[PDB]
Amino acid sequence: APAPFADFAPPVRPQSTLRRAITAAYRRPETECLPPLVEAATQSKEIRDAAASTARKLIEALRGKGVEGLVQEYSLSSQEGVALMCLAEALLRIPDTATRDALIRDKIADGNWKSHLSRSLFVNAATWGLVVTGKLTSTVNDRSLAAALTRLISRCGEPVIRRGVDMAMRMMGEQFVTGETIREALKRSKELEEKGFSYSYDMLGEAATTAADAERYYRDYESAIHAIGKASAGRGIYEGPGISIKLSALHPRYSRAQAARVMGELLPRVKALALLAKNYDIGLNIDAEEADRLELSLDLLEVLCLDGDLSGWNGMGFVVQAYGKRCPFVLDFIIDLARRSGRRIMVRLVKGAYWDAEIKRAQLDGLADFPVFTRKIHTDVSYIACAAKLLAATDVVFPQFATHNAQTLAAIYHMAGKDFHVGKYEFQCLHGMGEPLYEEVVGRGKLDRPCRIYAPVGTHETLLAYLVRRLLENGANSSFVHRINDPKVSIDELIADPVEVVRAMPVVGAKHDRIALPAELFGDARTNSAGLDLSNEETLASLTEALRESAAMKWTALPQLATGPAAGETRTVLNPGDHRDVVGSVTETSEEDARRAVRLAADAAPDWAAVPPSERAACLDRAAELMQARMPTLLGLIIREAGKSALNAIAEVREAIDFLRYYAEQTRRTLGPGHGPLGPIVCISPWNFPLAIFTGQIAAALVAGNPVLAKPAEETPLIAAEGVRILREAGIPASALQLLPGDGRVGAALVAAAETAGVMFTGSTEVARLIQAQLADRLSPAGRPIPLIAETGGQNAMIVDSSALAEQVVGDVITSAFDSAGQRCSALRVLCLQEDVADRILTMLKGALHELHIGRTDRLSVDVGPVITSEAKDNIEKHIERMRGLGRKVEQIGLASETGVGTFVPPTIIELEKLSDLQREVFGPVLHVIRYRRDDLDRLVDDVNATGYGLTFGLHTRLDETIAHVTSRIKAGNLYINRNIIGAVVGVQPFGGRGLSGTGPKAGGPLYLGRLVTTAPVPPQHSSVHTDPVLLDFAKWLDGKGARAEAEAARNAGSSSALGLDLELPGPVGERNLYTLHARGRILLVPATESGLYHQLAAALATGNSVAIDAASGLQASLKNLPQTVGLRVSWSKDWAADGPFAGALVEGDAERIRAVNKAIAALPGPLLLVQAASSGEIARNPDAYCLNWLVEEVSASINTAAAGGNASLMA
Amino acid sequence: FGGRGLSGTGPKAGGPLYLGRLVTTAPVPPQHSSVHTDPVLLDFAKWLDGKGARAEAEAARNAGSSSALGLDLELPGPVGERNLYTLHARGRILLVPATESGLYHQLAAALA
Amino acid sequence: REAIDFLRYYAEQTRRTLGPGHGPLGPIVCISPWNFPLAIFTGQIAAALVAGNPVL
Ligand SMILES: *[C]/[C]=[C]/N1=C2[C]=C([C])C([C])=[C]C2=N([C][C]([O])[C]([O])[C]([O])[C]OP([O])(=O)OP([O])(=O)O[C][C]2O[C](N3[C]=NC4=C3N=[C]N=C4[N])[C]([O])[C]2[O])C2=C1C(=O)[N]C(=O)[N]2
Ligand SMILES: NC(=O)c1ccc[n+]([C@@H]2O[C@H](COP(=O)([O-])OP(=O)(O)OC[C@H]3O[C@@H](n4cnc5c(N)ncnc54)[C@H](O)[C@@H]3O)[C@@H](O)[C@H]2O)c1
Ligand SMILES: [Mg+2]
Repeated sequence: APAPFADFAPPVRPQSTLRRAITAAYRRPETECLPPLVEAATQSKEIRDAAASTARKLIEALRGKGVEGLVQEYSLSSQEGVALMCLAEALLRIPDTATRDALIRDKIADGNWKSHLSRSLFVNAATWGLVVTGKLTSTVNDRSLAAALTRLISRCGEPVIRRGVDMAMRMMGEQFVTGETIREALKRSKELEEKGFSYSYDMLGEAATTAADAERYYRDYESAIHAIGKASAGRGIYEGPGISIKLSALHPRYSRAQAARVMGELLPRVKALALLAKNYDIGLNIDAEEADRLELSLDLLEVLCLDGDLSGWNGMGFVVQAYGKRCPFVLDFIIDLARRSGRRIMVRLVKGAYWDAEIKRAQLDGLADFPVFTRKIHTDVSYIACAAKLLAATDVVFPQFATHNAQTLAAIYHMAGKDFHVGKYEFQCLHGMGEPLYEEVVGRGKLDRPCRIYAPVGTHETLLAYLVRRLLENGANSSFVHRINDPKVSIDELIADPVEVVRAMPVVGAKHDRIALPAELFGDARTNSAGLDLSNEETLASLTEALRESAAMKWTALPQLATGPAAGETRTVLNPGDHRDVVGSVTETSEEDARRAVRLAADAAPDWAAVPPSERAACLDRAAELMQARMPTLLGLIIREAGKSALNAIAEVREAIDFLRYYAEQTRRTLGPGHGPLGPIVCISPWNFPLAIFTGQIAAALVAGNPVLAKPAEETPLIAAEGVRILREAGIPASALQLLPGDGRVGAALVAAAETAGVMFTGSTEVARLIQAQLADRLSPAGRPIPLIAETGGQNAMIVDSSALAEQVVGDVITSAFDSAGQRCSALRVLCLQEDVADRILTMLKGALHELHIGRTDRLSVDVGPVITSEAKDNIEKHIERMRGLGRKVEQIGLASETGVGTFVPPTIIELEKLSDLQREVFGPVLHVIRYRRDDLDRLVDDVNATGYGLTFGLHTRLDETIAHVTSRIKAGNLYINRNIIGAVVGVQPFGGRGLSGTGPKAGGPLYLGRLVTTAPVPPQHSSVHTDPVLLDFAKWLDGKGARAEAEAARNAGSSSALGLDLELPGPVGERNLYTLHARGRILLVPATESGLYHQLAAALATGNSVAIDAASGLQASLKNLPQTVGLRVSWSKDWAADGPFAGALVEGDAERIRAVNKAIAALPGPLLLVQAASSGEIARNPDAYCLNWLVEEVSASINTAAAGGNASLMA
Repeated sequence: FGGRGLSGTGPKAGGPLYLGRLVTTAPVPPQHSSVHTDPVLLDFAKWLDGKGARAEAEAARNAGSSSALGLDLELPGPVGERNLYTLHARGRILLVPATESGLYHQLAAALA
Repeated sequence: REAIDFLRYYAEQTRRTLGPGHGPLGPIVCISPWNFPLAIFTGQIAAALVAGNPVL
């Protein structure tokens, strides 16, 4: 039996002093990074003057010397230019030239281009938009482009099509790539090699998602090395061409979490390529990628440079990124490695290509700081400082200064001085971008310094995959290439010395003013929770010890009544991934003590309600600080008790911290003396988010002034008991928060107890239906229904069309379906693939499936942990075998023998024929796949809605028409565009669904606290200037019937309604997070009086709903001669169960009438209904008798606006 | 400029639909598109699909896409003013069909 | 000013749209009110003309 966390994340090798100094700088404050870089980058006034003159001379040459001319000749708008290039791209996909010209002449030019050209013409329009406009739009307005294409063809005919085709052919065959194949690229390299340039070839491709794709990239590199080495023909590593590789192309799990696989499987592949480069004596450069791959790549560089089989060859090269805070320390490590190995490492200094992505990633992960600078000028100073370090070590490394910035170039040219020989150092540039600049550098007639051109190689399909990066770079106002073209910027501004500009700043190295540190994402509202960097060796080493120590603690959970801990039946709590690992002990609550706890809560309710809301919120904030400080220990418990990986557990604790701080702030924004608490609230929580949802419900209830009976899931009582301990330490009195461990009997006994004033339930729909039935008997002392928040299961779909990027889709599907072994309510259950791309994506998906590591979760390398119990395993497996028995194709990962000691289900893909093949939620790692024809998209959305669930939903598309269509027709609470559908963030994606998925209001949203008090407050930002027009028609109808008071109340409801609220919530860069209020659907009205009916109808119509009115009320004659607009919204129901599903209900009557109706409503099939009831007298006295908060439906939508490959907003 | 009802047939003078009325085949005006698809059009297309009216369902989907209903633009003009231009439904269209297929095509155009 | 703007606007809209498949109707009769005696007069005529129609 392995000791817990004994092998959590051991580093590849012991960290040397030089390696440790790299790690120490990972997220160093920007003000601390800059001063040493300023000093190292300082040059004499003579040199600065000479560099400025050289820079000015280069820039004057640049300014003194395609698509734009085409746009001009045919008077094209921007959209027409983009549409034309998309058409040209499509026509070039026709291989035969004569066939293409015939299609152009006879079919395209003469009329309908649409009739002749499963994939939108405009799939790559974001790229062409960058080419035409210099601006990035993350999605494509495909209806605008279609109109523009029709317009331009009808106006200009075949000549403009011919010119667009020839332009696209030149750009895609000669400008974006040096050649389509390595042979073609080598042929086209001779011209500039004869002038003194050299080449490094980049076999374009995506990062590997599968073993097969990594093997394909390997054979592509190997074949390119042969062609390059044959062409090099003994010219050597400086004069002759070389190759550049990206490590992520060569292994599908290139990450620190999979370090052992990287060293075991990726390293030999790089070695084999390096051995071939050695035999031909060409350069082989390792390109630099995301910041969390930097230090991992150093372990590969170390082993390769120490491997005697590669000795005698100085061609191994390595990129370092000057925008990274570790860059000078990385260079110290590399220079020392070069000395130790005796290999003259070729070091390519770049500024860095992932800037926007690094900012977004650090914010999402809640880390202390960025791993890159945030002011562009800091990167420039870093680059020059690092060049000074490299130029002092040319005996042991070969510096390669990759830049298109003439000021950067000039500064280094003069820094390097007058002594030069080929092999001392070189410059580098990108094909088709740097030739103008370096034609003023290479050659005895210029500066007589060599330049190596980085040459992309690949077909048109491969090039379009990630061309947005370079184009977005050259279009950013900070980019030299953009500024060199901007007439509004002078040469003086372009030759400004960044070293002296930074030195003279009032605070040297201050963070960019307009970029939020992750902790400050929400500004003054609240402090963001902090995460942990699992790529940081210091963090991993510290976490290893804290996690081990957490496994040595004697975790217990006891019935913590107001009077003290109670005795009960005690049993062990076992690790679901290894039942030999005893995590702790739980004493469960007798039904007698559960009922006693409710009585003690009722007795203590006045004392807790009298704690002012601000001080209740202070308790929540103190609990958040405690959980943040205790996160490492909490991680260890969650990992072992609940089957979570370290990443899952960090997200779990962060979410609890965010709940505490969000509900505290929402309290400070809203709660006053008139928002009286309900009374004792029973909080019943699921096993699968055993700290986050547990904490969220309890915190909300407590901060609203209610004492809480906390009933955690029987599977996960320990982390629950620890959360209660933290809340009590933070100042929640024992009488206000009682913990009652146990199974559903304890939950049921709490729900049924006389003094229970409200219930907050998260769990299965079936259990919620049992609680709904138990509460249907019950009324408050005021004679009103006991409020129930019931947040339940999902049957969550993702729709993928042929414009989506397969690698992006597969990553988001793998994460959404199999993270936490599918044991998220948000998990992806049904993937819907457009038929034209289904086979390719499915093959990639199955390949990615088999790269997952399943096992006990106290190892960083484990991706997918166990299912929670043997019963859950049996239920999931029964479903899989039923599907297999029907002949459906089933793909499963093989499980390791070690899983036998726990309860594991392998990640599984099941190919279905129809969405109706699924019956109920299968809460496990089981992804179902269905295919659809594009014309059937609307019917597919119907099919998704038809399950009756409505929790999470994903859409992958680049096409605005498809976004608008799908998002307007889908009925789900949490929408996600071009991203995964999991990990909703508190106050950013307020979380919760509709139908069988929930009553609402959403947890982590602004309507939540208002449900836990007798009179709901007005939430922040909660209003709408829009008035429902059917409500307005009804108010006029009422005035025509003489019902003057009801017409006034109807108009007031129309104004009070927040239907149409449409907000963007603050969050991370690279994402737009939207929150909107919609109609719920059809509301069941059960009136008793005419005026009651009018008030009910006004409330329902003002919030956008239709209604079904109880025909047994006998009030038909009160609604004669309705306007057709109102009649369209009104039906009469004799059999309520036949006319559903409803989305809520309004009831009028005395207490016993309300009780009877509530029993009838609870018996309706399908979704739990949020019921509001009032007496006739209450309707007359209280305009808010029916609260409009609960008659609208919240919808959250999260759009990944970086999905096109970059962040347009941050480029400015 | 131009109105509806007793005030005009349209298209508006000084607007982008105007010239297209004065030729036998109207062009696609500048900026004339919409990403929104009428939901009743979508339901009509599915109904046509179920009946096997394949040409008509295709015509309906094409009308749904090329319709500029929902266009909502800000036009360039002076500072201190916002000048908006939007395309709404006309209202109720009189349909005078002769054949079943003609009626389906008329319905597609009107619903879209 | 309005007459000038009609002229230049329909000129530009023509440059943005009209090609060989956008055939003219033929003779167009332009009947105008007294109250905008140059602006609407010019606008209707200019549009019909630039669309390729002779005007009465
Ligand atoms: C595959 C890969 C590749 N590589 C390379 C190579 C070569 C030869 C070259 C030339 C390049 C490359 N890359 C890219 C780089 O990095 C960059 O990006 C470019 O180059 C640009 O730079 P330049 O020319 O220098 O320009 P400028 O303009 O001067 O600059 C720009 C830059 O900056 C920065 N930023 C911006 N913004 C900002 C910044 N920072 C801070 N803050 C702020 N706000 C950035 O960086 C930009 O970019 C590459 C490579 C590799 O390998 N890796 C990488 O990463 N990259
Ligand atoms: N909508 C959401 O936000 C959300 C979030 C997480 C999980 N869920 C759902 O939760 C389910 C998985 O969690 P689970 O397995 O712990 O759910 P569950 O329904 O099996 O149990 C949830 C809680 O109800 C209690 N319970 C069982 N019977 C009860 C009864 N008769 N009366 C009162 N309480 C009773 C349990 O002890 C537990 O504390 C999934 O269906 C998942 O989709 C929903
Ligand atoms: Mg259960």
